[PDB]
Amino acid sequence: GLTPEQIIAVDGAHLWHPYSSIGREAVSPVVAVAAHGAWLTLIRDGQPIEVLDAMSSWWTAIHGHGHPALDQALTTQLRVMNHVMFGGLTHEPAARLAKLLVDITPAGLDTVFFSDSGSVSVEVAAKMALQYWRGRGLPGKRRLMTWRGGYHGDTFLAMSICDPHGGMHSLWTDVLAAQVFAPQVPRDYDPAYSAAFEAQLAQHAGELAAVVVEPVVQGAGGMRFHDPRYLHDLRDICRRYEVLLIFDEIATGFGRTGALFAADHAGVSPDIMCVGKALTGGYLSLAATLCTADVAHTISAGAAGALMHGPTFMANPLACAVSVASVELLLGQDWRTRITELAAGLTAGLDTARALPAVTDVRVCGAIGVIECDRPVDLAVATPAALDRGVWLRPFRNLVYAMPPYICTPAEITQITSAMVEVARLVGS
Amino acid sequence: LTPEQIIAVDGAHLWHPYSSIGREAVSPVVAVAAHGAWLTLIRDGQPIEVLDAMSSWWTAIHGHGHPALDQALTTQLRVMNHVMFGGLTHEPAARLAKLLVDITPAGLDTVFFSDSGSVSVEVAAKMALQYWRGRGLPGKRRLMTWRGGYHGDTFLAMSICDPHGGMHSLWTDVLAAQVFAPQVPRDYDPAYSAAFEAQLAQHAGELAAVVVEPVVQGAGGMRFHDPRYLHDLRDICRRYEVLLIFDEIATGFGRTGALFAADHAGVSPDIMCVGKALTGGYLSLAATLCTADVAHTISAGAAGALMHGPTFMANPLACAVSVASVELLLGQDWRTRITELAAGLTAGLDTARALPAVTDVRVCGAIGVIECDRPVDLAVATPAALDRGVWLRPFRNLVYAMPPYICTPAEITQITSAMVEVARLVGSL
Ligand SMILES: O=C1CCc2cc(N3CCN(C(=O)c4ccc5c(c4)OCO5)CC3)ccc21
Ligand SMILES: O=C1CCc2cc(N3CCN(C(=O)c4ccc5c(c4)OCO5)CC3)ccc21
Ligand SMILES: *Cc1c(COP(=O)(O)O)cnc(C)c1O
Ligand SMILES: *Cc1c(COP(=O)(O)O)cnc(C)c1O
Repeated sequence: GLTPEQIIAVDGAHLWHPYSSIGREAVSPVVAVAAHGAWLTLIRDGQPIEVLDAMSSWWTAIHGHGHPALDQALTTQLRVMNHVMFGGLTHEPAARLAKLLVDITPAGLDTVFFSDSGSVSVEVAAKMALQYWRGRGLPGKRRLMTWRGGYHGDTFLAMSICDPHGGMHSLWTDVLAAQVFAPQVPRDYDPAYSAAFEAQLAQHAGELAAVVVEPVVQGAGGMRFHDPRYLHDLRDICRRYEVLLIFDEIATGFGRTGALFAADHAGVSPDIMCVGKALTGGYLSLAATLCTADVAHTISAGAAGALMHGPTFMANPLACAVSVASVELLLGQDWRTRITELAAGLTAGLDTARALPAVTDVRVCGAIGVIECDRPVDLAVATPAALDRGVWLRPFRNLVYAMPPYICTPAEITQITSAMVEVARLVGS
Repeated sequence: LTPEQIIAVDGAHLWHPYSSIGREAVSPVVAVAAHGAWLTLIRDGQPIEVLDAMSSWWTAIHGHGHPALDQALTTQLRVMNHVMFGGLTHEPAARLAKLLVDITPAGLDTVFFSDSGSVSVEVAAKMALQYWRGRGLPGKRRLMTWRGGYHGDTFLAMSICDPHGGMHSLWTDVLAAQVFAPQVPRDYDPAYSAAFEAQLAQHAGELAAVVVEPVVQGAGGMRFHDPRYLHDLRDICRRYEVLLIFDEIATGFGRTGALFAADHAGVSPDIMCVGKALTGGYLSLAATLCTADVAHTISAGAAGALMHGPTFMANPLACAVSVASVELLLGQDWRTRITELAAGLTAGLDTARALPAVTDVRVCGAIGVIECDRPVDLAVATPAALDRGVWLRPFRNLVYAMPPYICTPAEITQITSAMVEVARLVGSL
C-alpha cells in the first residue's frame, strides 16, 4: 500500500509513460485511485475528485469502468479457468468470441488470430499478407502501401506505415522498412485523389503485398476524417491490381464512429482486418486479426504450411470472456441510436468553439469530437483547466478532442464539451 | 457451447500458435477448467484431469486459480479496472515497478510496461537504438546474438531468432539482417568467448546491442549453457561499448534455480526483458527494464523521450495480480522449492538415458528435457501422455516439461513417468 505522494515518488524515479522521458517530465502524472462508470477518481492537492473520463482511457472504456456485466463475466471465468496455452488446446471463450467476431465483422472475414495488443495484430496482418503472396509463388510482393496521416502501432513493422512526420521517421533512418506513401487523404471526396492513388499503386503493384489504412477516421496521426467513398475506391483498386486490402480498425471498432465497424460506412470488406482497443471494453489487453478463408487457405497450403506466429497468451480465457460480454452488451442495446445521440450532443456542445479565435476547425464523427486549434496546446495549461471543470482531457498537438464512453448521459456530454470549449478558449489567450 | 460445438467453431474460425486453418493433423483438445497443477480436458467426450506439465507455456508457476492471485484480481476489479497511463499513474504500477527494480540484477532502475514478450523485446531494441542516437552514434543500429535463440514473433524480434528454428528462409529480403555468432555450447570453453569477441569487434561500430537468453534457450531448442558465458559477454560489451540485453521472458522468476538467470553469472545487463511468468499465468503483461544511464541518455537526446507507448500500458488488473504473484514467490522459500523440483526431475528422467532413441537428458531448475535422435510424433506422443494423466506438448525431437512450482513429488514422478514413456515410444515405431 502506497500513499499518493509515495506513488508520485516511485513513478518519478522508476516508471516510463507513453512517449515519455525519465526525469524530464514538464508536468507530473495525476494519481488515479478509482474508476466507475464514466468517472475517474483522481488525487488533486491531496483531495480525491471525480472527473469525467472524456478520453475513454484512450479509446478503451466504451461501456465505462466497472460495468457489472463485464465485472461479472471476468469473475465467472476466473472461477473455472484463468488461462491455458492455446497450442493443442481450445476453449469456450475463444470459440464464443471468434463466432461473434466473424458474424459481426465485414462479410467474408472468417478466421480469427488472437493476440495481446494492436501493434502485434498489425504485424500479424502484415505476416498474413506476406505469407499469402509467398503461398502464391510471388515473394516479391513484400512491401506495404498506405496514405499519409496514419498510425498503426509502435513495433518496428507497425512504425514503417505510420505517418513519416507524425511518426518521427527521421529518427529511424536506415532502420525502418521503406514503404509506399500516398498523400494525405482529404476530408471531402475528390475522384482525382483516387485516380492518383491508383497511378502510384500501379507502378508498385508487383512489389506490394497490401494496402494498409485506417478506415474513415485516422486517430493518433491527426484525428482526421475522410469520405468513406475513398474506401470503396481502395477496394476496387486493390481487387484490380491484386494487392490485399487491410483495414486497421483498432481505434474505429465497435461502434465508435457511428457504424459497428467504420468499414460499414462504405460497405467494404477488407481481406484482412485488425481490432483491439475497445474489444474488451477497456478491461484487459486483447486484439484480433481476421482474414478471409481464401487468405487462410493459401497460407495453409503454402510451403510454410501455417502462419508463423503464436503469442504466449494467445486467446487468453479471461480476456476473451470479458470481450464476449462487452460485445454482447453492445449488440444487446440500440447502440446506433446511442451513438447518434452522443454525436449530436458533441456537435451541439462544440459549435460555439468555431467562433473562438485560436480555433481552425470543429468536427464530429460518431462518438468523436475534435477542436482543432492554430497552435500546439500546452498540456500544463490544458490538463488542470479541464480538471477544474470536472473533466479528464488529454490534448495532443493542436487538438482538443474527446472519445467519451457510450454510457455518458446527455448532461455528461455537455459537461465534457463545455470543458473542451474552455480549454480551446484558454489556448487563444 | 458444447465441446463438439467448440471443436466445430474452432476448426472453422480459430488460428492457433504456428498452425493452419483446415489442415491440422489433430484437433485441439477442449479445455473446460484448470485448477492448481491440473487441467480438466475433454477426452472421449468426458472431463478428465491431467497435469499441466508445460505450466501452460511457462506461465502457470503458482498453478491455475491460486486463491491469493484470484483474490488480488478481484480486489483490484472492485476499485479500478484500467485507466490510461498517459498523464496518470496508479498504485498497482508503482508497487510492481518498485518490486521489479529491487529484485532484478543491480542497476536496472526504470520499468517500461507492455502487453507481451515480443513487444518488450522491440522496446529493448528501441531503447538501445535511441541510446546510441542520443550519444551521437546513429550507425550503432544492428543487433548481435548467438544462434539457437528465440525472442518473439514480431518482425524485429524475428530478426534475432535462430535462422533455422525461426525459418528465416521463408523471410528472405524481409527481416533486418543481424549478426549471428555460432551456437553457444553447453560446457564452458574460453575459445568460444574469444571468437564471439573477435566477431563483435569487427562489427562494434555498427552494433547497438547483444541480445541473448541467459543460461537457458527456450523455443529455439531447450538448450542450457554455462553461465560463465554471460560473464564473458558483460565484459566484451563493456570493453567494446555495445549494450547488453538479457531476454529473461522465459527464464525469469525462479524457473532456472535463480530468481533471474543472470544471477547464476552474477552480472547485470544494461536492458532486461521479462514476461511469461510475470502475472503467474493469469494475464498478458511484460516489462522492459533499463539502467539510469540508458534512461537519462534517451531522455536527453534529440527526441527527448522513448518513442513507444501501448494502449494498455501498465494495466491495473495485470499489474495487481503480478504484484501478488511476485510477492507470493518471494514470501516462500522458492530456492528450496526449485531445488526439490530439479531433483525430482533428474531422478525421474534418469532412466530415459538408457532408451535407444535418447541422445541426452538434461535438467536445469524446474526444466527437464529428453532429447531424441528422431522427431517426436505428436499424433503418438500427446495421446500417450494424456492416457497417463499428463499434458505434454513435444517439439521437434524434444520431450520436455516446465512444471508449476507447486507440483508435489508424486505429481513430478507422474509427469516424468509420462515423459519416459513418450521417449520409449520414440525408439520403437
Ligand atoms: O494513455 C495512453 C496509452 C497509449 C497512449 C499513446 C499516446 N500517444 C502520444 C504519442 N503519440 C504520438 O506522438 C505519435 C506517434 C507515432 C505516430 C503518430 C503520433 O502519428 C503517426 O505516427 C501517439 C501515442 C498518448 C497517451 C497514451
Ligand atoms: O501454447 C502456446 C502459446 C505460444 C506457443 C508457441 C509455440 N511454439 C511452437 C512453434 N515454435 C517454433 O517452432 C519456433 C519458432 C521460431 C523460432 C524457434 C522455434 O526457434 C528460434 O525461432 C515456437 C512457438 C507452441 C505453443 C505455444
Ligand atoms: C492504438 C492503435 C494501435 C496500437 O495498438 P496498441 O494496443 O497500442 O499496440 C494500432 N492501430 C491503430 C489504428 C490504433 O488506434
Ligand atoms: C515466449 C518468449 C518471447 C515472446 O513472448 P510473447 O509474449 O509470446 O510475445 C520472447 N522471448 C523469449 C525468450 C520467450 O521465451
